Amino acid sequence: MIELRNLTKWYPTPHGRRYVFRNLNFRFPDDVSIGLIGRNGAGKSTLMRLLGGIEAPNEGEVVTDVSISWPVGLSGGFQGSLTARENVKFVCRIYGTSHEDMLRKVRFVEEFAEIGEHFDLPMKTYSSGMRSRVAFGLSMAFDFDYYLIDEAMAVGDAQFRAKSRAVFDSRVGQANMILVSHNMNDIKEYCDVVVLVDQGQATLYEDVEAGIAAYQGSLKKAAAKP
Amino acid sequence: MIELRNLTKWYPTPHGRRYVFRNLNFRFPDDVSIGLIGRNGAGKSTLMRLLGGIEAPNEGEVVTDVSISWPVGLSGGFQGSLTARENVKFVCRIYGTSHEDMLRKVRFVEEFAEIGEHFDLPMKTYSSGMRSRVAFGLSMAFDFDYYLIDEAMAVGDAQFRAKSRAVFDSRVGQANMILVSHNMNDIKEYCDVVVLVDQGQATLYEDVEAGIAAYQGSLKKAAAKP
Amino acid sequence: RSPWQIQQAVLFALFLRELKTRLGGRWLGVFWVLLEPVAHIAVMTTLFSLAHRAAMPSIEYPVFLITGLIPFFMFRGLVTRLMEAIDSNRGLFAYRQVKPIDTVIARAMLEISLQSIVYLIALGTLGWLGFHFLPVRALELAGVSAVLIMLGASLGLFFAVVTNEIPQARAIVRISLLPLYFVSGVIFPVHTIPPQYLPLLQLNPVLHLIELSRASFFPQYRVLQGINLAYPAGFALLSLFLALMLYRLRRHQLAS
Amino acid sequence: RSPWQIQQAVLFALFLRELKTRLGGRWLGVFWVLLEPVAHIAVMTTLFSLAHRAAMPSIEYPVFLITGLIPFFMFRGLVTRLMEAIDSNRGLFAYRQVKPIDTVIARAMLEISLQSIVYLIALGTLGWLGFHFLPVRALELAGVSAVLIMLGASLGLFFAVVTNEIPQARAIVRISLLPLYFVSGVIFPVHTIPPQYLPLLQLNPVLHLIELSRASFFPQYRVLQGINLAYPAGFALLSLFLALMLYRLRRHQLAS
Repeated sequence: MIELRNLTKWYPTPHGRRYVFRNLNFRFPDDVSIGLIGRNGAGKSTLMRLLGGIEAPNEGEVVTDVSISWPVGLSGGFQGSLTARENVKFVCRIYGTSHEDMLRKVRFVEEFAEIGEHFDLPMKTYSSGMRSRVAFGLSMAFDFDYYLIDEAMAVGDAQFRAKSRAVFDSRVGQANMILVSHNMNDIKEYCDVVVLVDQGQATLYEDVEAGIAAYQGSLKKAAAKP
Repeated sequence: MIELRNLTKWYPTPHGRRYVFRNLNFRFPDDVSIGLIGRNGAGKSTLMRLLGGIEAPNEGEVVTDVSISWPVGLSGGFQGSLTARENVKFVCRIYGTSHEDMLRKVRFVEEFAEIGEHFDLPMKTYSSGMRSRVAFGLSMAFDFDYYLIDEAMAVGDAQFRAKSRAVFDSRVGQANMILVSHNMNDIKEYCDVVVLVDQGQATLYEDVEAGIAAYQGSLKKAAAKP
Repeated sequence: RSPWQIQQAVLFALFLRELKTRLGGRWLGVFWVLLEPVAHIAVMTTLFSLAHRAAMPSIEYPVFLITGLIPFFMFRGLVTRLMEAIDSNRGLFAYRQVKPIDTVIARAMLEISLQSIVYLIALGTLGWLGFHFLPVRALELAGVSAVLIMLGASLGLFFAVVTNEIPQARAIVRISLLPLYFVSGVIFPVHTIPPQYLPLLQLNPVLHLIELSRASFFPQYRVLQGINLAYPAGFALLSLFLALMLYRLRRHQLAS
Repeated sequence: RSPWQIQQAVLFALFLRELKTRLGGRWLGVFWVLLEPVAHIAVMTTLFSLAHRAAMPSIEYPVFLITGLIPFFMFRGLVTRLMEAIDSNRGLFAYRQVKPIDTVIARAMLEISLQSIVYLIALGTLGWLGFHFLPVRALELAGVSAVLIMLGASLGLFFAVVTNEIPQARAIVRISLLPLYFVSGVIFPVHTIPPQYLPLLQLNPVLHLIELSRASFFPQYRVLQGINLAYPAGFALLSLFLALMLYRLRRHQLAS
């Protein structure tokens, strides 16, 4: 149960306020997978950041009673000086995890990363793929009711892609995902409803193919404009 | 002519020195395209960085009489607080390029990037795609004898990828390329010889198909190990 | 999930985070945070012992210098580490349920605990050398120390909120702190300077706080006129109100 | 492509690169860097004018204070910005033909040029106020300034090479610099301190350099015994040789 009430997000620019969302009120459908689609720069990343708590909306708010994940695979929240074990310790300290649970989770993350001795090395001493693996592990760590994905299914090598897909299919049926992908096949496979974001407005389609056709028609109309 | 003489590179780990290369001496074939292939962690990326001068070898040296480029699309060499025009100007001063040449270099990068007013805005406000675009433009700005790619064909959108592919097709016949890609179709299309990296040793195959078969056999042998 | 509970949890997390960063990676930060006071002790004792003997033959130099130097060190540490709290953990606001004020108060409590430990250690090693360490009036000393701590934390928070998106201001306030070492009269007794420049020096709240702390710590210590606690107390209250108000106004803009 | 031309090009690029960072983006760093000396001049003139009049009735305070303060500012700036040169541009080492020594000497030349500008401006505004600004012996002053510059740059390079992969040392050398402000006798004439602590203070090379600069700048300035240029000159030469040798030994590890 997620609602955006009077959501108005804008960015400060030298030419004025660049409005991303203007008084946006929208209720997400409950206990279903959601595919967030739209044009480039339409605000899908901004909407996901607002949903995940990364960015606080200027006006209005996001009201939810279920756990909403941060963007999966986001390595920007880490500290370069801290190690992976300390980072996941701080992350589970945010959510008030018990000692036995966080210990096991830490062991689970260390097993999933398949990083080894570097697990005890700081984030700064990490590669992009290594950071992506760690971020994916901590994003799938907490049993979130909603998982936010923004092109995180194409990170890592082939083996990590297969492992992530296998674990994701294991999590299918136990949690709902909000996925932002330019590939419509992924939207068809992993989403039950479609939310199209355009001109600061969100439109809900209970049929995936109808929303895909609407997005393609919007793209054609934009391309036909001289 | 590119040669690695006594190249010994290791990684500092708490359990000792994680050696990547041990007394590696290898001569690259001249005026041909090279496909650097190998297993994950075999040492393709670090060898590419050694060729590009990003990281110096612990022992030995690299002797070259031709220009070797940095990893194309790498945004790690930029300054977040400095704008793209001053960044490419600084890179021009690095190679000692004349004022008129720097001007066009700047104009060429600005026209290829297709970014706009953000071209006068710094990289700390840039996204991943914007950084990839400006890095690609600064890479093509100089006429290198050898261009190095590590999965740089999957960056950007479809239009940017098509533009980069067309530019590199126009470039083919004027300069050489070392490509590190897991897709062997690109190796067959773009590379004339194959260099397989395994256990700190580099093996040269004048036939691309023979090198691909050797790498596949090595993968099968590794998978068959209990 | 009450707001106080999650606030306490994130404060404890942020607190130990600042600890790990401030203290050495090999558990060695206690060495330098104990070395900073003793060097100043040595140089001021070798440079101004006879001057203090000519000043007053009642209080020996080491205890009198410590009891003013450690509060000043706490004040300068509070200001310096508090003003840099927000622009040091910019990658930490990505997670929700966290705020910059949590980081600044975690740094404040870390600095308070470290300087309290240093003060207790200095008092212990002073009493181990046969000097006088027991405060005659400890409640007034505690109140003065609380006022000084609040003033320092308030000034640090004000400088953190105001000088966002302009680091250059943080460059100059340091050079504003160096004369404050000598203006406050922590090293030498203020009873020696002629009154011709006293009215300009009475506007320093930390001066009043240091003299009042010394008066409450020592038996029969003469405090000169116009060293009331009312002026630094009002300064601290007004600055704290202003800083909290400015943080509340620039709340969402601060975290980015 | 001889190494000298590419070295000059990368030096110019690094220099202007540093100039952009050190100076404000609004071209206003000169305002703060001109505010730094005048505040010290004001506080020392309002705090020690009559003491200097009692010291000697021959040289007025402002010029005597400037001619020692600005070289000390150059020295401390050289040390501070040179010790932080390598661990500030880690990414820029990705490009070939960059090296860390180019960064440290670009910062050194930027600091030298900026402090030379500040010195010329101070001399101009001193001569505009009717004081004495023209050096009586400029060649000896230039030689002393060159020796001081070489010593400062050498010490900065030594601290940059030695204290790699340990930032904490960079935290303590700064606290070593604060007593050096008073030890060197830049503020007050050294002729007043009793000889009982002179020899321990004769081991500071910058003290000898400052007195020799003042002697070469002023007509009929009395220099006390044991202020030979040989000791600071040998100190600077030995430190420069040691720092260059240590950098040559640890070359590839510094680049990382």
